[PDB]
Amino acid sequence: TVASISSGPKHTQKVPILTANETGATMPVLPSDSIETRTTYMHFNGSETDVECFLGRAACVHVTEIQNKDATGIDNHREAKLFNDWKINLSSLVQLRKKLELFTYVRFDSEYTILATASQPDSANYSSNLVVQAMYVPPGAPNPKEWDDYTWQSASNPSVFFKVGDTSRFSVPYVGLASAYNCFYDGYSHDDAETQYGITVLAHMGSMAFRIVNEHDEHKTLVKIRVYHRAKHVEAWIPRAPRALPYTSIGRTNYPKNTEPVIKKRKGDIKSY
Amino acid sequence: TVASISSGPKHTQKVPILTANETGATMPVLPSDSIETRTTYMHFNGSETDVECFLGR
Amino acid sequence: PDTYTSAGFLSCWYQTSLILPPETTGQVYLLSFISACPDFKLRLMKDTQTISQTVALTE
Amino acid sequence: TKDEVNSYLIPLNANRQNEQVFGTNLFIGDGVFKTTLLGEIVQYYTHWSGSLRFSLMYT
Amino acid sequence: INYYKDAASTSSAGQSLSMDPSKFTEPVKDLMLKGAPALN
Amino acid sequence: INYYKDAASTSSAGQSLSMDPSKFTEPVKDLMLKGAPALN
Amino acid sequence: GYSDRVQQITLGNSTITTQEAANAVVCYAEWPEYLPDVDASDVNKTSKPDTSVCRFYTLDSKTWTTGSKGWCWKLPDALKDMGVFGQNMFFHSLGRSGYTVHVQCNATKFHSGCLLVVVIPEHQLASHEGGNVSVKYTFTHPGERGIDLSSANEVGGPVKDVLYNMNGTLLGNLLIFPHQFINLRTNNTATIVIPYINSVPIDSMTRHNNVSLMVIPIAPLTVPTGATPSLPITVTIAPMCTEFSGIRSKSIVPQ
Amino acid sequence: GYSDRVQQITLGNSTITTQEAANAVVCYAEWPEYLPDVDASDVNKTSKPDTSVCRFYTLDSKTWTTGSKGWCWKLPDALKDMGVFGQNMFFHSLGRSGYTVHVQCNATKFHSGCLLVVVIPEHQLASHEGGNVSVKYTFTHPGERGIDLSSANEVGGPVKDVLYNMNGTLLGNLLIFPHQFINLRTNNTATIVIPYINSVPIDSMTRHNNVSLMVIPIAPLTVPTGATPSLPITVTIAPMCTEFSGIRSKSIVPQ
Ligand SMILES: Cc1cc(CCCCCOc2ccc(C3=NCCO3)cc2)on1
Repeated sequence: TVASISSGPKHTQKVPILTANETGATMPVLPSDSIETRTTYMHFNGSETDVECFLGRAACVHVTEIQNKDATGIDNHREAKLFNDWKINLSSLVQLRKKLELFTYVRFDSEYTILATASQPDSANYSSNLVVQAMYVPPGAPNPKEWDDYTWQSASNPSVFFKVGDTSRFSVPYVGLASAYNCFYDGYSHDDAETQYGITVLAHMGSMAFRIVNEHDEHKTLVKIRVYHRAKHVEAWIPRAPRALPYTSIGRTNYPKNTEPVIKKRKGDIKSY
Repeated sequence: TVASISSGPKHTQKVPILTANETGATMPVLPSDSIETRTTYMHFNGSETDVECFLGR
Repeated sequence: PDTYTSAGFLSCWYQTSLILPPETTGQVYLLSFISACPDFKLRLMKDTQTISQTVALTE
Repeated sequence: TKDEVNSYLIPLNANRQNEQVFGTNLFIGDGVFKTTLLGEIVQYYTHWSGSLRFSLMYT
Repeated sequence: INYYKDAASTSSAGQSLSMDPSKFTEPVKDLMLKGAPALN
Repeated sequence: INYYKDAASTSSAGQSLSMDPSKFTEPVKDLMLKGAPALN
Repeated sequence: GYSDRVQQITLGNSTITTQEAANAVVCYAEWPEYLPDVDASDVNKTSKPDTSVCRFYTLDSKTWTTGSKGWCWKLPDALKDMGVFGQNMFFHSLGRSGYTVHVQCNATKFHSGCLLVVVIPEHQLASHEGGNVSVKYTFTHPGERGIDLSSANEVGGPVKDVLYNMNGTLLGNLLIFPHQFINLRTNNTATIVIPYINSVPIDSMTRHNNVSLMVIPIAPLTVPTGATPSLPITVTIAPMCTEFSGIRSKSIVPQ
Repeated sequence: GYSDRVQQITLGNSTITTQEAANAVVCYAEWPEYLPDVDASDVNKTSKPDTSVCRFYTLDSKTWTTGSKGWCWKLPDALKDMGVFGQNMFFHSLGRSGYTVHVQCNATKFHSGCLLVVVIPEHQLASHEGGNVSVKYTFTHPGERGIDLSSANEVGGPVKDVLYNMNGTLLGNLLIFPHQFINLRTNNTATIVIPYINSVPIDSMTRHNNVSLMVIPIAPLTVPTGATPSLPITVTIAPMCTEFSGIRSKSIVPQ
């Protein structure tokens, strides 16, 4: 492939460099339209800018935490982090978010990796070996109430059991209801006067719930869960302007008030170098 | 596979929507027996409702 | 049940009216059934809210 | 107020004109539908799509 | 590839792809045609 | 070799090697030739 | 003697002529088309009013002055009240449509000024409150009036800050969306053909707008000496290939 | 096992079933069809909303009692407010349509009574004043309510005398018009298909009604002993092959 062809002096009536940008086109002008060039080859394919590659590496999408401790006398397991859940979503952590929102609709399979590490902040004789049981709880399924409810039987709901310190990995097909996931949605769930506006209405994909299977030892053990997400088989439509201001909320476009100028001011003139 | 065929106005002596449930049958009535439909395809096989799948986790 | 995803309403009204023969009286009833057309698709299995338990059963 | 054979019966009144016999939304996973076999199976899955067949038998 | 000798040890079965509701939806002795009168 | 039955379980896809910027760079209704005048 | 410059668009019972055009943009290089069966889901036959809905509606005019910040209309909202298009809209459960948008602004060879005319698919607005305040319905359904980016923040309304496109992105990059400029010195109209863009084959026309049309002054209007300091901008829009489906009772929407 | 007796008519998104029909009449043995070019005059392409206008509208119910004289509806008037049919009607300059009329009245094998259901092309009414008094507009445009022949003379209204068909002809000869009887002992519905009948290819839908549908008790209703002495009669009507042409601003009509 040639990156530049050889081109010499020109004295024409045919001027490729004068255009009318009002038309909305970006005319494909090249170095050889306005200087004299020599042949050179590309030596490159643009492999690593493919959208599959761009969205295809694992990104941290969520960090939560649960603890193993005596539940005796706990009136609210959920509240003691005896188990915890996560209202699945991919917009909470914002590094991966800016990348996805370069597109309007996106379609992909997900590969999740879940790393779990334990901490024992206060005096323990040892490190126990805990098994985590993260289970997927889709919309309209008995949400779990204690850390050892019938829910955890999970007879119809996919669940994975792995050890703290290890990693769990599995992959979920594209579960969207439509043909693509909306990265943006300028609508409502119905024409009410006070119903929420955004995608949050849209992208209610149910939540994920984690717990330790082990009963309690004499000390307490903090287990912190990190969920990583990798898109595989990516398809993206309609590019948009990149995010400039900071994010404030999952699912709304809102930016913070009295934010700071995002364009760097010159130290000098327009004329400055 | 078609999920619905195209069907238009009807003025018949042949009424598929009147039945006698006392017989014990569930007559296979479709949208196109009582409204005007357009063609649409199924795009789906019913894979995940197979009993092997239902009892297999 | 979800809003965005909601499916409508079903209602039924007298078109003319029920008329009983002589020597007859009172209310008459309709039985109503529901089944799915061959059209139907169900996906992404999960657990039913329709059954739960507090201790394991025994014999 | 307690489950009874009577909640399967939709009553009809003689001589009423213009009026409404019954009404329901179509959340097949809840409400009237929920205990029916259809309702009961739909609840093992997260998503549904398709046509429903609703019939009324007169008695 | 089965690594094991016994049949019980193989993975899940593969979709019936059988599907015939008529034993349940139309177990009537004399065949009913949709469109023809139910009771003649 | 896929070891798994479902398509979601396969590795990343392989390069589009599609690449056609004209839907974005030249969505004009009447075709513009480089070198010819923009507005005639 | 055909110029890129003169054009005629006839759609239904209405025709537009421009003698000073700058080509026309067809979003993503695709022209509006009806919904194919292979893509269909709802089993209902759809209604295609054709020429009674696919004609040109001219919205009420705006006034560009030296202080203008820009205006924003949403589709199909802007047309919610135009003739039979609008009726169909409130009466069917689902509908789908593409449009031809023609923005008009003429001046003289002594004026200067340049407007950006851009179509943004799925323009989800931001609340000026920050945090996770929502933008109420009425605020994102201004109707033919559209939203005036130089109007004041209101409560439950969107933010109207132009350098941020009403969503946290910079004005400068709006050029990645199908758009055309109106530079008084060149141009006097902008025309964009919009194909139907959605993640579902057909949708509700009232709970979801699928494009915002935005006209933004970028090089300020500068009139000749002792000229009146303002110009009107007019927007005319025509639904094209419209289809409605799931007819019934007639939606009632807030406010 | 097909009987003349059971029938199903599906039109648009609406279906009617009758288990006690008496065949159906198709006026003048012709079925509604669109307007051919060879017969066309107006050069405008017409709009054919199809399934959104060609469905069944059920008008409000009437009550047959022993004192009833008969009721009269005009078309397209009776439908002037039904869904999108009506909108189209007020919004185009010209329109054209055929209809399926289904009149319903069920009783028991102890009742007696017989209604005449007739369609009269160009039913010009008479003033009860005599002379050359006219019948004002409002009076001949009752809408879905129709005219109740047992209501009182009003001023500027038509005469409501049944033995004279509201025009100086005898009830007995209405049988020369497409018609069907509903005899409680036989029948429970009447169905008539009306092709478009006019001396022009397309006309105005508001200044001219082209058929009156008339339901007239002829053998008085007789209920079984100690039965309630009345039965409701319901009229459901569906425009068929409708076409509208010459779209614009939306007619404003008296009252
Ligand atoms: C955009 C966008 C991204 C998302 C997330 C979609 C992923 C589908 C649901 O995700 C899961 C997560 C975990 C499990 C799980 N099953 C057993 C253990 O974890 C299953 C599906 O939604 N919208």
